[PDB]
Amino acid sequence: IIWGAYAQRNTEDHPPAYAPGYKTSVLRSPKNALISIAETLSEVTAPHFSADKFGPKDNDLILNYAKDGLPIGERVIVHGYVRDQFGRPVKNALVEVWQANASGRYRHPNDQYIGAMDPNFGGCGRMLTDDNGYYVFRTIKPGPYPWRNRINEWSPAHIHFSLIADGWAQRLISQFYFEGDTLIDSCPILKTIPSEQQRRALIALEDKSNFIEADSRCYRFDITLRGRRATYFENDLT
Amino acid sequence: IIWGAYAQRNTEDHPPAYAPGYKTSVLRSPKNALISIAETLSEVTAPHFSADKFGPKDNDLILNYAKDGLPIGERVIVHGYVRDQFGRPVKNALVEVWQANASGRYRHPNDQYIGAMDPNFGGCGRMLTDDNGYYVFRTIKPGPYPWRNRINEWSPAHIHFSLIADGWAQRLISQFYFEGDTLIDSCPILKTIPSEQQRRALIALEDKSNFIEADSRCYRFDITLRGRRATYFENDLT
Amino acid sequence: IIWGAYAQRNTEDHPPAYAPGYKTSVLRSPKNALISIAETLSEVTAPHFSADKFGPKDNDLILNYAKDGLPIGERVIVHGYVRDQFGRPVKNALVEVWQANASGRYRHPNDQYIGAMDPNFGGCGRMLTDDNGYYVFRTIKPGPYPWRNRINEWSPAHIHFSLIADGWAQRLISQFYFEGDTLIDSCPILKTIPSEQQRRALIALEDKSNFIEADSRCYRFDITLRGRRATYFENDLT
Amino acid sequence: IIWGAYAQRNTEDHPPAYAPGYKTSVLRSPKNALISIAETLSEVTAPHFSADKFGPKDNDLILNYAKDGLPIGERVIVHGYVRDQFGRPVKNALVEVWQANASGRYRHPNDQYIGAMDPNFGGCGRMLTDDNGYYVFRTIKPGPYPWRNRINEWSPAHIHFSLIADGWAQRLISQFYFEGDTLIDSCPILKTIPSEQQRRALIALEDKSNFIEADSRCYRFDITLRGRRATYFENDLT
Amino acid sequence: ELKETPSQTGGPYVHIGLLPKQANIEVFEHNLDNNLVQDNTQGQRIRLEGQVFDGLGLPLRDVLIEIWQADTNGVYPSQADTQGKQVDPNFLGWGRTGADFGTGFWSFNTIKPGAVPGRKGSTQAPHISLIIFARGINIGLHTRVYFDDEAEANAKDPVLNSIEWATRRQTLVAKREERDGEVVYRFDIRIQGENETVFFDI
Amino acid sequence: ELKETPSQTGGPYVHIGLLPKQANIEVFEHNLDNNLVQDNTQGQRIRLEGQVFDGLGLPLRDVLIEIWQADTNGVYPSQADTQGKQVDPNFLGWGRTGADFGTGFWSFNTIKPGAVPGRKGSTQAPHISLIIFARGINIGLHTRVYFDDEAEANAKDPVLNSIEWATRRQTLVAKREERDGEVVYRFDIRIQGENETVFFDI
Amino acid sequence: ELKETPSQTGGPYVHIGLLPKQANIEVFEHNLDNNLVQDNTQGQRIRLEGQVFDGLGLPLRDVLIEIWQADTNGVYPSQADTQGKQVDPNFLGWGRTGADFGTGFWSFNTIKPGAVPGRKGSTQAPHISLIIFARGINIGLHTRVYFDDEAEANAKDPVLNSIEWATRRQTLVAKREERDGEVVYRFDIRIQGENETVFFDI
Amino acid sequence: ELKETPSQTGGPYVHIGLLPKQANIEVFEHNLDNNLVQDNTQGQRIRLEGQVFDGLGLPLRDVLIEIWQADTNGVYPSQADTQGKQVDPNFLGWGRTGADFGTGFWSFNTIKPGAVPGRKGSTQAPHISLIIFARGINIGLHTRVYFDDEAEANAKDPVLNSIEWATRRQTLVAKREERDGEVVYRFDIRIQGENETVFFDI
Ligand SMILES: [Fe+3]
Ligand SMILES: [Fe+3]
Ligand SMILES: [Fe+3]
Ligand SMILES: [Fe+3]
Repeated sequence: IIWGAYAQRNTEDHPPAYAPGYKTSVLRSPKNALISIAETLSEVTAPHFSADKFGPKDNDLILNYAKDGLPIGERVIVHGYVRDQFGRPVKNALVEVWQANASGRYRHPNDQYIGAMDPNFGGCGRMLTDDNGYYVFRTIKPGPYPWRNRINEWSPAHIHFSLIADGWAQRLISQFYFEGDTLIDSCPILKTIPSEQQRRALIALEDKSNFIEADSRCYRFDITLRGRRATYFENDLT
Repeated sequence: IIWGAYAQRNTEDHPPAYAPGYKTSVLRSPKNALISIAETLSEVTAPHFSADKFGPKDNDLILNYAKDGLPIGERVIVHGYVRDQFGRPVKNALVEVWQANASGRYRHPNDQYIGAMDPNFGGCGRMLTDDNGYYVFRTIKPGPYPWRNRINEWSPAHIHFSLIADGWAQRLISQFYFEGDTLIDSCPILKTIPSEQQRRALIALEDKSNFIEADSRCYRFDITLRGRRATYFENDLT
Repeated sequence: IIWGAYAQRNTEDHPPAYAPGYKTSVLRSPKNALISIAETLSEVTAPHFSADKFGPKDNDLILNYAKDGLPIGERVIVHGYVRDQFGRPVKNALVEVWQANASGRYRHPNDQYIGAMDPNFGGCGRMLTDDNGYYVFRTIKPGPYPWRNRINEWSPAHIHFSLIADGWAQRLISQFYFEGDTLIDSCPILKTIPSEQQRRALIALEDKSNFIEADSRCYRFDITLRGRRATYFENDLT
Repeated sequence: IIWGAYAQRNTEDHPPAYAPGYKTSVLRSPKNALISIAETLSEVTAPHFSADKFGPKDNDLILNYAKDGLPIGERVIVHGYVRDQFGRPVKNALVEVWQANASGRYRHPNDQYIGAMDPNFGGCGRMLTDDNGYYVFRTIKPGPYPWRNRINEWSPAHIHFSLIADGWAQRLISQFYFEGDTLIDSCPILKTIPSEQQRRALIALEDKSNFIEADSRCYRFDITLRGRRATYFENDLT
Repeated sequence: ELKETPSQTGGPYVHIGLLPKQANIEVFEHNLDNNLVQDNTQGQRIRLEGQVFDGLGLPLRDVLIEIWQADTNGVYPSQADTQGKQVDPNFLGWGRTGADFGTGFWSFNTIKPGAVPGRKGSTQAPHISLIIFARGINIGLHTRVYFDDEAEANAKDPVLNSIEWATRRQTLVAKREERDGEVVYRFDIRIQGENETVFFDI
Repeated sequence: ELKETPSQTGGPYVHIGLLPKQANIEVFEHNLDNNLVQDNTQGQRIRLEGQVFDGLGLPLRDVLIEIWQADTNGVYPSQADTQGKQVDPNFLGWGRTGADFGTGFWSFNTIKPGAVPGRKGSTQAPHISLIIFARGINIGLHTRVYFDDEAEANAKDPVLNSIEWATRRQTLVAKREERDGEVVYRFDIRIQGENETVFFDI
Repeated sequence: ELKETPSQTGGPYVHIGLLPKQANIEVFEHNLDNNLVQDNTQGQRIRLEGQVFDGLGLPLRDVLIEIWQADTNGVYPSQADTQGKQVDPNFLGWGRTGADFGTGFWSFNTIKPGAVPGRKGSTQAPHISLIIFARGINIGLHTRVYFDDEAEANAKDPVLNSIEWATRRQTLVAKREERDGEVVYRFDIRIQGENETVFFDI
Repeated sequence: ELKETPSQTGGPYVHIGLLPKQANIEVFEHNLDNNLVQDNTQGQRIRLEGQVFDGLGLPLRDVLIEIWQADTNGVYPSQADTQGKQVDPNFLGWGRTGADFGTGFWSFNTIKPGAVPGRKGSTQAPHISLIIFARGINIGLHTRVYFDDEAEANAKDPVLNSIEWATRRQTLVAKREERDGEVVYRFDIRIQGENETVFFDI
């Protein structure tokens, strides 16, 4: 199999850069259209991260920052599969996540909300997907976060994530929400995505059969990245 | 106006005593039918509690147990109206509430779940409704609670409540849930209630216009108690 | 009762500033997003106008400018209630209105339409709402007004209005239309409002039971302003 | 992969123990609720049966009891897949089946129905599923069986089956029916199952493409057992 | 018209909100309790005590109980009482207690109530109204406590006489005992089984 | 709950209903105007003036402006003011004016306001709240006017400090000038473009 | 995800498919039975016997029983056992029997099991897992058999201690007897009524 | 077929998950950073630095940047590189940094890359691929960094030549400077406005 280029990004499946309802995008969006290019080796390659460097608790947000005790909040496991748009598993991709604590408070110098900080929660983790494209991490369900877009803006509970996989073209950062949160229908950042079906693609589902008795609930969330086409005739990449 | 008896309790609007899906009800439910009686002064009177005895933080679950700092979790206000079945406001009724903390952990000697205890949260409050039947309290949204009915049973997030009002016949204890929690459809205690419309009567609604910017969300929850009929002919109570 | 801030303005319930179909908005709309602030005393106070200064015909557009006779046109009464978003009446609010005459002609130096001027009609009035939030004025139904947006633009018959009430944050200017006018579906100013339900909120309804025989028809039009939340815990306004 | 416990049995997907329409369950059902326990090694292990001990005709109910000739009746093949609730194949599970002959008569000392016995049919078989979870056996389609629940009770044609697989918790006995039998809607044993979708899960489907010309018809029937969750954090089993 | 909010069990941690001291939660200055006798309270002091038993004959060690009763003269300390009589001013008429977590015993320090008017000119025998809440119990169970030394009034009581299975009336009669000078009434409640206590829909 | 009535532009004839004298309509005996100083009004008299510019840099010659402000001691003449202080009794706190149809200049004769309490114990710098209505403007634009001679208070003002792009704070500072003994503050508003005036959602 | 296939009673002819010799059907060369002791099997030989009683106190004469247990050292002969220990190689760990059609007695010839690790580092007391299938029983009933001569280990067993109604724990303890040199454990099962045997959802 | 998961802004706290040390979170032993030069790394060392500016000409003080590039010989350290050449073994090819919260400056210590094959037998000029993430940015913005001392190769580069508005090509050329013996390339990015940096859809 000789791989050709990644399939084109479908711009209609993503938010536009300019979205006036999300106020900070007004001065941080280009006025010019993006210039599309044909892919080269630069766009189809990406770095490799070895599992060797990762600590044992890197995917355990419940324990990786715990000092005197356990963090306060809802114990949950999140797992799923990362696949490309042709359904092939994405192997050894780097997944990085970050989130607020159970109060909706972020451990960051620029976050000053009155929701309490948790001395035993950090809010960041990472993992590499396995050969089936599978990932799993454990954490505290974050609380909804108030912010100033309009003065009384509230985002639904969410976990931010980032993926670095096989090709630079696949580079992606997004966030997922939890099934049933009523704030999902009011979030102006979620509303930058044009279609309802793509908005639903960011919702992690309750996975009741995988709950662990007297311990933790579980959410199922799959991620889809751009995929490469196979070449059977001329190979123009190089 | 001369008051007669309370309207009959509609047994079809409540759970039966025997509900085998809620296991502990099997040995704690009478085998005999309840004996209905005609009401007397004993059933239509009830005690009076004076506001004078209540502390200033009795309805503030966020601060009434706080020692070194604030409790960890989602800051929420819950408010609503208590009315009788004829729509009249219930004045000066005693409302008592209790709940688990943000981890789904109760501050009780018999609760041993691994979800962390919060040194600054107690989980109980009380208030008297005002002359319009209105009540308001503030708290931390509780986390869903695991328990052993079937081994992997999980109840949705909820706040337990109790009402002592004008007549002993009105005496009631129940609990409310928060709009959108996906565990509501699986709870075997909620399923003891026969009809769907009564199950929905225990769901507190998101009240977005009453959210307080960069501070707290808000839920709206109204309670309905049995009501007394007015008498215009013979008064048989005495 | 201790009042806190007004509920946030829901920007999705109003027209955007930039609406290219309404041509003059293109150079008169900010390019930057509005900066939301938390309210202070400046935003929750407003002036008080005494009824003492108002003339007896100030709410009678049929007679307040009449010199030699009555104005030509359809005699109509418009009445309604002004309430805040929580349904509370808005007491002693200043309502000012202005409109074109029966020909669709405005009494203004910059209006040069061929529709005839009426020597007995001025086109402006004012009133204070009463303690129930009620208002009533009488006038001539205005005729639809031609203008140059596209060259053959016609607005439906309408009356412009302005409200100054309890808090500066409530400050509002809008206009209402009359039920059934076919031009309502083509007006580019009405189309700047995004949702159909908000567009319908500007339509005054025929109020047949309040018509006065052999005298005047009647329209019913209610106005809703932003409302203040009540505070039960910390009062941060000051 | 480190296996944790089997997922909880969903009691709502099975018949209750007490089902008064099936008369013998009235004195053979516990009055107490079942006591749920957390699983240990005892619940997740099970015996292993070697194929070596099985005879060549053990899954051929048409020939395994044939002495002077072939049994009378409809020649049918039944095949399918046994999977766990997560869709993984169940390998080397012991499947045992038993049924009445073509007259609806069982070869058992306690069965005295007038439907004729067949000297060449026994009515029992067994097999081990293969590595894909696949099973196949051949038999005579049983006739519907009359019995005394109400005096004129008739069960639809069916084959009883039993599974012993990987964990004792998976232990199961049930029965399947044949597509289209009109007695399926009247069977009081089938009606002990609460939901319609679970009742349909016991119906074997006609598999026309697998019929063998001038020989035998074929039915397709898949079985689902409880499945084990995988563990990625603490392993509490031991 | 509105439907009554449906009942749900109080559950095993009902002490947190209703008897915090029992859950070891000190949050309130004034805690509601099981002592209805104040220093100037009129009437004869009595102790009411017992256990609540489940269908296996075992005590509920997580049950919460409340009682509502009239004063010594049969007047309720409630604005809904229509007798036109002055009620004892140092009497709440209500108390709440929980069974001991180890033994299941519960008790109240109270006063013996006076007779209260029944319907249509009748007179009810002295009684205490009692309600039970606990895990496993979906709707609080109402019952009444009568006194064995009021045989005469009990025989004529309208409510007891409205129970048609007469052998069941005795389950509502508490037994008088005298512990070292104190008058104690023992009232055990049996939720299920033989001698099941009568429960009312009031 | 109800939704707020949606806003619509005031349009080019907004003078008819709000400044009839400017449209040459004499109908009212008492006309609301741009003079907030009454004979006994306390404080230092100042004139506030400027123009409103569109995206081509041209003045809006049909814009209507209103201001709301506190008295000389920082008290609002409104029942909603909670300071518990007596407000100047000869001060409305509000005025309305329209730009001249030929030049676009607008002005108000008013008083310089005193500092008003901000949230959570803070103190706001002296300011006037101002709103703009005109054809082309779908929702009135709110902004604030601060004074360049109050550098010290401006630097500590909560609202100005909540604008994160600091170069934009200066658009809200009016310039003090002294025309023949009168104190004049010049405040030009630029609706679009370079140096666009900050507008608030209040 | 898939739902588990629903259970259905085995019915009265369950012997045909599971114990054909009892239904007088000779079809298989190797028949599964109730003898778990092979010649080289390690451990102390014991006989387990009893009857199963319905709600009228009568024996089920059509019940089928199976047991699953560890070897003498507490290791299960299953690939799912994770102890890293060698299991007795001459031990299946499972057996099946049916009650006698006339008397209802059932029995197994087996070995007394060794203690097996419980969860989180605990140790379970010796036990045999047992399941019951019969006409009238819609889902096989799981229970456990403990031994009365293991008082010490029984008192500390995690499963027995997780039954909160303590009087019910004794129904899971079989009685040791010694019939002519043989060790016999009698375990009667009572499906309904007084002394109803504890059944688990495993 | 599946649709790509939609992008969402990284937001202002993107440092928590991607540069924890910058948010003052010590949780990992090995932290990804902005230093691509290891001791044995081949090639000429260079520093790449600049600021990112918004539409008001102000620096983004919360932007996160990543670069991907080839080694000194123009080979990518990725299994997807098909040149059949050995890549420098002490080179990751990638780094991540965040702008300083106070000044907005960002930088990387890296190596100058060698030329990489373009499509259909062409040769691309040396370049670094760069992506920008920040609050306000809904989808990471891709751009490329070329070097002003590679005039000759830049003029023939396929990607630069595919930008039809030729005046925009210069925004992708970084300026070489020599700070005290070190080679520094300054590359400022202007998200909006005059001299807006070219962004690609790759
Ligand atoms: Fe976030
Ligand atoms: Fe609870
Ligand atoms: Fe108009
Ligand atoms: Fe059968």
